[PDB]
Amino acid sequence: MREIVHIQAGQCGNQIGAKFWEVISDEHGIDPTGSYHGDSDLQLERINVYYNEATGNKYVPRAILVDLEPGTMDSVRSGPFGQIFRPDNFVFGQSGAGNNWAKGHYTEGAELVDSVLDVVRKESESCDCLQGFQLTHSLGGGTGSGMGTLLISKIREEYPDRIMNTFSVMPSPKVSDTVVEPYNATLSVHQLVENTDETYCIDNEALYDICFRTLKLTTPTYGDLNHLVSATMSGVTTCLRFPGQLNADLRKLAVNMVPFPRLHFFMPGFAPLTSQYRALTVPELTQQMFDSKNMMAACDPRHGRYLTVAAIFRGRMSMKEVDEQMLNVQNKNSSYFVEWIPNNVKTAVCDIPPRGLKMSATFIGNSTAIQELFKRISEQFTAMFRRKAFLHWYTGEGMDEMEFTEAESNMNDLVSEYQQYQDA
Amino acid sequence: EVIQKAIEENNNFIKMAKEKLAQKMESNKENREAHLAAMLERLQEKDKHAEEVRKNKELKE
Ligand SMILES: Nc1nc2c(ncn2[C@@H]2O[C@H](COP(=O)(O)OP(=O)(O)O)[C@@H](O)[C@H]2O)c(=O)[nH]1
Ligand SMILES: COc1ccc(-c2[nH]nc3c2-c2cc(OC)c(OC)c(OC)c2CC3)cc1
Ligand SMILES: [Ca+2]
Ligand SMILES: [Mg+2]
Repeated sequence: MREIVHIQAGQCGNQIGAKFWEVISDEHGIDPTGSYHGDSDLQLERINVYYNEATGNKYVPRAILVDLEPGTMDSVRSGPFGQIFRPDNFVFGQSGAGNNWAKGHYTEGAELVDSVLDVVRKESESCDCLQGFQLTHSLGGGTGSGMGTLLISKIREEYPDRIMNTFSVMPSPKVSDTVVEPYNATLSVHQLVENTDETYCIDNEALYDICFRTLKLTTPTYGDLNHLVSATMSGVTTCLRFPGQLNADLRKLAVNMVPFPRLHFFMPGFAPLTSQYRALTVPELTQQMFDSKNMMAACDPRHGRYLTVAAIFRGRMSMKEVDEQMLNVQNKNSSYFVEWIPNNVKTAVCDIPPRGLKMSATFIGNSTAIQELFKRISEQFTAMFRRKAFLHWYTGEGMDEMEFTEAESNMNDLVSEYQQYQDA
Repeated sequence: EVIQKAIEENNNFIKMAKEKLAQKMESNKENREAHLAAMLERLQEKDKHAEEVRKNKELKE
């Protein structure tokens, strides 16, 4: 019956995790108390994938809230749908991880991780058939980045044949907490390459630009950025939450998206970008969602090639028109799909749209231009690490320079692995 | 290995601090009293002199 266990970790993790659950609890008819008050019953067919059944059969998310400080988490639970979350599923330390990967992965996080795996175990033991885990987190902080990849190291150990799937927010100098972010993120990516099956790369650069250039928000807030993420995340997961000709689970998704096991970082895109009264026509949905301006990862798809693509349209619309338009975008732009993976673009449609939009289209691209993101983070990293700058924050927690060059190395390789398939 | 290294280096830092402190207070108490030792012994060759002058003054008759 194919559940996912959702884990949100850190400040960014739990803020984005929080909106995602209100966004889709609205989509499933669940109120802030956990009680279902929807019209359809398609709202309840795949409900079990994200929600456990409850009291007078209310619905609690299958979510685990993780942090090394309580601040964000108190904020979540005193926020809107903060009541729906199982209070036992609030696992938190007190010291924080100081924007420090090592504190999350080796010291502070190490102390807390066992308590989290107790909650993952009780959430997952109550699963007739669990299919995988999805983790939300940033990679530039300490908790979501350092502890989050520790958690994945552990979940992989206890559950080696489940899918591990993350939504990962990349640091960008444009929208930065601290200067050590490329360090934290290079170290997280070394982990993600090994221990996840699929990672959606949400770049904070791109969310800023969409907010500024497109949505016309002069100075965007983190809430404005997480508006775009909770809409993409709702989008990316509608197949798992709603029934269709597609019997969509994490493993089938990974099987068709990932040709080579390391190359599993996806460029999400969304259309329309909203912060609106004419529904977009299908020809625009598909022109927009493939436009670089609607990508969440801040890489130009025309700078690389799509290994694989997965698109979904939400609303009631011409199933033939999306077929036609989808097939048409491939031939206007066949230079940008790989000749050696036949039929590498797959398209689903859902009759139920997101709140407020009558027609929406979400895009998932395994493009070799995602390399730009890692090239970007790698330049920044080297820029500091050549002068060994800010390293004391990490050597103070047991880490050695060697661990750093290995992480620099594994990511420069991943960039080579991506360039070689751009040339084929 | 990493967390037991963070522990080991925090401890060796306390260790060396603890020792550098103790060794300097010992070198200081020594040096200070040597200077007071030296100061008083100076004053006592003055006491011993103040009598070889007074005793010399009896060595007349
Ligand atoms: N998009 C987005 N990014 C965030 C948010 N909060 C923090 N960040 C980013 O996350 C990184 C900092 O990590 P953070 O989640 O604050 O630290 P942690 O609590 O130790 O995991 C920085 O790159 C911030 O730009 C958020 O709500 N939305
Ligand atoms: C590149 O060629 C392919 C891509 C995906 C699949 C597949 N198989 N099973 C599923 C999916 C699948 C597709 C989804 O997008 C269409 C999808 O929505 C995000 C989606 O939701 C997460 C899923 C999950 C259900 C098959 C071929
Ligand atoms: Ca501690
Ligand atoms: Mg922060």
